[PDB]
Amino acid sequence: LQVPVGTLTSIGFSISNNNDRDKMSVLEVEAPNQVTDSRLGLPNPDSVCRTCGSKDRKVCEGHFGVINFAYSIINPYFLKEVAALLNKICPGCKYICRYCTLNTGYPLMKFRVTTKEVFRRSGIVVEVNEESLMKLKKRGVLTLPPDYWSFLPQDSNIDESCLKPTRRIITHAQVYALLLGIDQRLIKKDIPMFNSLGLTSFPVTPNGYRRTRIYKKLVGFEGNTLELSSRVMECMQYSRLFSEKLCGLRFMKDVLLGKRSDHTFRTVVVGDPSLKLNEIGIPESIAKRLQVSEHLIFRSLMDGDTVLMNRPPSIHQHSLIAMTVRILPTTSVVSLNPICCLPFRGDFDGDCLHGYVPQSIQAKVELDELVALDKQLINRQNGR
Amino acid sequence: CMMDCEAFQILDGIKGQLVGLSEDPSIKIPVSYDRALAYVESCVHYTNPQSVRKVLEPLKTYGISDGEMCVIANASSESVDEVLAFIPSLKTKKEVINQPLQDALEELSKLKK
Amino acid sequence: HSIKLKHTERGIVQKVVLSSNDEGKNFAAVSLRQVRSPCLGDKFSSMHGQKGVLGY
Amino acid sequence: FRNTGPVHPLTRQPVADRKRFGGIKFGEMERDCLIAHGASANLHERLFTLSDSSQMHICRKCKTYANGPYCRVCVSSDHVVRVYVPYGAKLLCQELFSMGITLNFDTKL
Amino acid sequence: VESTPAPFTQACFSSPSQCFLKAAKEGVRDDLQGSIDALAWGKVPGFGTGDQFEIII
Amino acid sequence: MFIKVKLPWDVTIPAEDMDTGLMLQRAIVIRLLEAFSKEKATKDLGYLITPTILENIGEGKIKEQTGEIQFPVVFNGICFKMFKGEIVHGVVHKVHKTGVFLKSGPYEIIYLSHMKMPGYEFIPGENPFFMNQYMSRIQIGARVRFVVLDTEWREAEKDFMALASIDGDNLGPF
Amino acid sequence: GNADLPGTLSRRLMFFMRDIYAAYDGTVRNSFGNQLVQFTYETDGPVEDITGEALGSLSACALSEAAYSALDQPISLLETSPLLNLKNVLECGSKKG
Amino acid sequence: RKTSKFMTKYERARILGTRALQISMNAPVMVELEGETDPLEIAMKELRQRKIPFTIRRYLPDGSFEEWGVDELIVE
DNA sequence: TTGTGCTTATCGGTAGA
RNA sequence: CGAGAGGUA
DNA sequence: TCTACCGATAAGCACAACTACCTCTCC
Ligand SMILES: [Mg+2]
Ligand SMILES: [Mg+2]
Ligand SMILES: [Zn+2]
Ligand SMILES: [Zn+2]
Repeated sequence: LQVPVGTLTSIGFSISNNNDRDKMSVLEVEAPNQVTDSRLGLPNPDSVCRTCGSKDRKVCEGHFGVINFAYSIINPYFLKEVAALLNKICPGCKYICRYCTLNTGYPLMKFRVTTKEVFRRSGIVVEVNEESLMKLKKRGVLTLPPDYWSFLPQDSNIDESCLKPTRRIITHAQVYALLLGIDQRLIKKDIPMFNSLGLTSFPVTPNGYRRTRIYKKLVGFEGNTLELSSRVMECMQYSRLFSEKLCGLRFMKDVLLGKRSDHTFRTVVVGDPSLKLNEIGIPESIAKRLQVSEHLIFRSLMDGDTVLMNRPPSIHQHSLIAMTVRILPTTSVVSLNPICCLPFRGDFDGDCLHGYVPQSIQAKVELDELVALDKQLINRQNGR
Repeated sequence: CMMDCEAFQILDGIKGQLVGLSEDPSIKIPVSYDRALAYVESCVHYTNPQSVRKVLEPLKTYGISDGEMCVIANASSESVDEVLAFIPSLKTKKEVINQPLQDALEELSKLKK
Repeated sequence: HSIKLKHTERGIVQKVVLSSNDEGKNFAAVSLRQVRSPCLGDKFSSMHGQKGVLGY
Repeated sequence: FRNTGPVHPLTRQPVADRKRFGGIKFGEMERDCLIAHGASANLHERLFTLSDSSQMHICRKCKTYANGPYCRVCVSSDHVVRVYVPYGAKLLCQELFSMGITLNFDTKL
Repeated sequence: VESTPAPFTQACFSSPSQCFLKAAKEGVRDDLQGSIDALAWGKVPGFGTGDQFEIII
Repeated sequence: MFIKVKLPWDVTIPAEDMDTGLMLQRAIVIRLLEAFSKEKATKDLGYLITPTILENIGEGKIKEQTGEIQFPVVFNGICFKMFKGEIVHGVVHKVHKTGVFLKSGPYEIIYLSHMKMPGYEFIPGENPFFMNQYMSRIQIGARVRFVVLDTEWREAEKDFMALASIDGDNLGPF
Repeated sequence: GNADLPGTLSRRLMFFMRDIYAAYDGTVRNSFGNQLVQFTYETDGPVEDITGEALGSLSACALSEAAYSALDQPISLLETSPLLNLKNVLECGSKKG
Repeated sequence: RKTSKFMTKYERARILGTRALQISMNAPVMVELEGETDPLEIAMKELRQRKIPFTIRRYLPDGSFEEWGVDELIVE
């Protein structure tokens, strides 16, 4: 049950497809009435995980599950590319024809995506160019020909819309019909990810990673394919990376950029000219509870150890100064030489200094060789 | 490429080097030594150079693959009907006459006193 | 269950007050007192915007 | 002051509650200053060792993520390596997979 | 212009969702050349300590 | 199929014993000796006992993990692949009503099922079961040759278990 | 009242200057693709060992210190504002047309 | 070749840390010890006596690398 | 409350064959 | 667990 | 003789507006 250790490099990015989604999901359940919160959720009210060993939410990761539909739906991310492609290629000639010659009285049509303006659905809607329509009206043509929309195959998913005879919404099934007959080379150039077009499944986040009501709404098998895409788009926007407090850039800052560490202390600082410039006064009450790791397993802090002191905000590199710990009979306060207040740009009126205690021996060795006070005697800003 | 002889000789070197400085600061394994003692006592040969040369000699003058020659040396058949019934890959062929094969078996029996 | 004091909770019990509303929900209040002698890092202020902490 | 304490339920990081155990935030400015100083062992400890230490298994024959570790894309493989990444990286990978992005990981060793 | 892709650093700069979507659509490959990318995945930056190797033998 | 195929390793060495540059090879050989002794198992390669010839050693890479230094060393060793179509001998250890035990050395345990030998009947009139119906007496200690079948393996132990069949000619002891 | 501008400027300058380092060849390289920025560091006093230092990070820190210290100066559009002048100088690509 | 022939502060600190880690793991010291109990002091003595058997491999931007030694380099 | 981009989009607006 | 108001550097 | 791209200008929509902490008070 042992595995080797290797480094990680060259991270790749790609859009999820059906193969990876159906191969990475373990014990995927698509039952509408079953939440299946026993093989993928760690904080579930159960004894242990059915796919891994018993743990305390520290050894079992978050298993993924993907629901299965009964048909194929185009990925919402590629809708713009499909709409752009359909605008160029005429929908009745399959070339780069009644729709190609202007003398047939057929006005030019444009494919575009509507966003919450008509039916609150991000789909493909065909709109007749009003400029061409106005020219036809001047010629006595008040209404479009009845066979204008003969290129759209009949779809059972179509419902009562009654928007206008000039504007029609394309169902997901009709898009594939329009794509049929188009050369593969032309389609590949417009859409690189040809394999990821088919979206027949959607993964569900585990309970450990915490969004559930919408997931339970989309698992129910029902018609109205124009609503499934809207539901998928709505549930995808509930991700923490999308902007709307822990969301978007704030999530990145709070998770990956800024992190909290152990073996740290924060107390108020006062003046003590008796101590040396490279020494920091740590009270015996706090230093006794602070534990360090030394090879002979945790001993208390004592004299000679180095701590990384810092005053927020760290406006320059001289705010990080490594000082030797000196035990003082005082309590609940730290003391340092008042001359050393210049690098920290801080007074003594309630200013608090938070320090960091290294644990590994190498970090201690490199701390007093580069970040020590005697190594920062020359200011890097001006050389003085 | 050790069938019986040179696999036994290298084990003798292990025994010869084991008596010297038997005390080891690290751990030891008794399963590996048991696998060598209780498997090498199946079939043994007399001399290493003469046996290997007489085994590899038909490998040069006649066409036999490495896998087929290894499995026929471990089995050590003593007739012509036995080899034709063991290996199905040697069935329905006329590349080598059975009489030279009989002579080869005689040489194998001659080197084994 | 019971409510326990945290790491920075201490004092001497002064009074216990029990009360309830018309809905029947009972309430309990316990007060803890402690004398705060001036420590070495206490902050003091003046009447003219002079603020600073104790030094020695 | 903090030596050992509870972790946040979402991300395996110390909680910002002084009453229970406390926790000091290692912000971006401190990281930039430490980079300017050049101390890499201290920075590696403040972000991965003492902040959040986790493990991740990546298949070698393919480029996927394996959950002992097993890979359902292929047959049961005997060549699966373990990488040491912070829990934040795993959370970001899970978020990307949920929003519809699949990541491919390659291992040099 | 420099032909050096870096989706992770750009996402950390601003608008991570849009940058990630663009990277996924383009199918770019991030080599983790930046220091922040290495730090976010538990790797040394490579500027002061990390650009040399200490071999005992 | 006992071809000496070379196989490199990445054995690590603790920092407790790093000295004696004139005789550091003693620490190197004992490090690789405990490397394959701790494993002592394989999936489809076989087994190894002694590192006869050391081909070449590489530069020792270090890591900041409790003072450990790896050593990329490649060498050849003795192994055995149970290829299909080989007549291998074995010694019987015991006998029972089902699953006759057969040991081709302590490296593996081979079991013989009922549908492997010819038509025979169990003899319960004595202490050990006999199969002398076809004029052949089999007991413990006698070497019997048979045709090797496909070998199986486990998850933790990964034993080289297989099936024994006496369907071939020249059955019984010789 | 006016403190977000120095922080934003420092962050955006650090995101540009944190990837700059000097190589063993004496040239100032970049982390992305080993892009060459400067063939030789100025180094008016050339008695130094900067073959592995992060020059961009310390330059960004110095500029951040200069920007933060400008808060004491009057931040005024009518009379003068050293911080706003520094921000306008550091922002050239935005000012187009 | 094409090297400044000087050991930088970062390399020196990394070597000292590695040597201190090795010493803390019960490793014999090549240099004689007299009244010394801290691993850092022993590492400093070994570095000053240039008798520590470590090799430095410096990576160049083009992809190549150069292998040096502690005794080959000079300290200041 | 502004500060930059970013994409429509919306009219002309010129050549141009 | 979040949300809203005050305060400290 | 009748367009095919090109240009100037609203327009509507987005993201963003500093760090490290401590408090109360509804949920
Ligand atoms: Mg003051
Ligand atoms: Mg102050
Ligand atoms: Zn599980
Ligand atoms: Zn795989």
